[PDB]
Amino acid sequence: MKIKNEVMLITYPDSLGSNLKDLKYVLEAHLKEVVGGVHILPFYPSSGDRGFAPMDYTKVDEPFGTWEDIREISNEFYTMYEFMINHISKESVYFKDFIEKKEESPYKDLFIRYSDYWPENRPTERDIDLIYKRKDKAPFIDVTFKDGSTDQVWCTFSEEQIDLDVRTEATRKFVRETLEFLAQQGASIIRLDAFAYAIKKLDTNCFFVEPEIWELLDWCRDILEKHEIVLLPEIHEHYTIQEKIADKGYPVYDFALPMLVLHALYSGRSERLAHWLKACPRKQFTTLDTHDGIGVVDVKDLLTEEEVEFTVNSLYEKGANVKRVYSSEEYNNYQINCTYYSALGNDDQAYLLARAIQMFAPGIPQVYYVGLFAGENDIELLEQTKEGRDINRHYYSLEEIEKELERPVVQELFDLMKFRNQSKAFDGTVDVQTTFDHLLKITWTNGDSKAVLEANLADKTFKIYLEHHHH
Repeated sequence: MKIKNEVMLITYPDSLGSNLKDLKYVLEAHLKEVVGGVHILPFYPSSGDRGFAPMDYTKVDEPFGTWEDIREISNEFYTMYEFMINHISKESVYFKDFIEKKEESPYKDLFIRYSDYWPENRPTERDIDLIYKRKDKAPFIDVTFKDGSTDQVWCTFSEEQIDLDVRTEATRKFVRETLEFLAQQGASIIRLDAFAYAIKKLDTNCFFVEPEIWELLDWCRDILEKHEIVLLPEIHEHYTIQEKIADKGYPVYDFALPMLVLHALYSGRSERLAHWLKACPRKQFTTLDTHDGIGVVDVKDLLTEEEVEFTVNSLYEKGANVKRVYSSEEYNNYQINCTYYSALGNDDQAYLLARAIQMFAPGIPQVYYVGLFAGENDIELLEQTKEGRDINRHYYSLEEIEKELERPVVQELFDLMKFRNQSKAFDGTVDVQTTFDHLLKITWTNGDSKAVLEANLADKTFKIYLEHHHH
């Protein structure tokens, strides 16, 4: 199914019932009106980071179901699957073949060896300090080959995740074939996880390295264009990097909206949110919640330092069942572990207003499954796992879902989503206005049709208006 200008669900393969068969039942039985698309988070066999250390793209991890189950969901909903362009599991056949056969491995060129990458008398202390690091150490792990020789391989994230070398014909063949395989399982979008990390180059920070990153993105886009599949480069960065990707014609994520909407609702102010809604790229995937925590670095310069501090303290002070310790190292964590609904104090009025803003914001709205069901902080699972992120990764039963559908806030959110999916106005052009300091008007116009949101951020009341003029 081709991408449409309709809400996309974000879910785990096993978070809505048990597996992909349950996911398909929940979509067809409850969600046909309210989502046109589904982002299934990585469902390949993985050796860590719940899907983000994949071993093999050519199979569905057996507990979730099969590729056939994914294909049936693709027939009714436009689908987004993940490709990890930056790295693959140490538990992959590809890496295990490299450790065994070394120079005789057909997969040796998929990985970046320290001995091969650094010229003589390098790296210097400066070389290592220049690298944008996500941990305290240089981004390398030791390996021992079968033949007893030793080296280091580039490793950006966890020791489960070995970086691919996108400079080599071997990596290009792996990526090309995987993108072709994913194209053939019905994807309308491919999300490129951590794509900004994929370029390693001497005398650079190895982060969003120009011009090579444009070569890499265009090369992938070229492979998918022939199937009318969209490439979605995923980055959590300053909004100027989103603007630069959008300039090269790609869709981007709006990871700024979540904190801009929290700040607007806590402060009762429309100014910062109206600025972003006017200036943001028109081709984007908007978010309040994702599978991850609420991102604060993403809203840098779109709120002042004091506005960010006020918003983070409002979340902890007004949030429903949220503690500072849940986003500390005690729970394995700048991102805040909190459901969006619990971030607004489980306030139905403020939450619906947040979702109405999201529906009217430039882009395709993405609705994380926990937010779909106005999910509150899962303290039970958080304590069971000690994963801070789990506060916002509740596992719903089919029975639990049937009960969530009876909440007025959930029924009201479904009506909002159906309206955003059905109303021609959203396929037109958008006009943003503010009156005084607390009011926000968003008008979509498409020919004889106009859709309007009038929101008072101070009293959290709002009006939705649709008209068809026939003259």
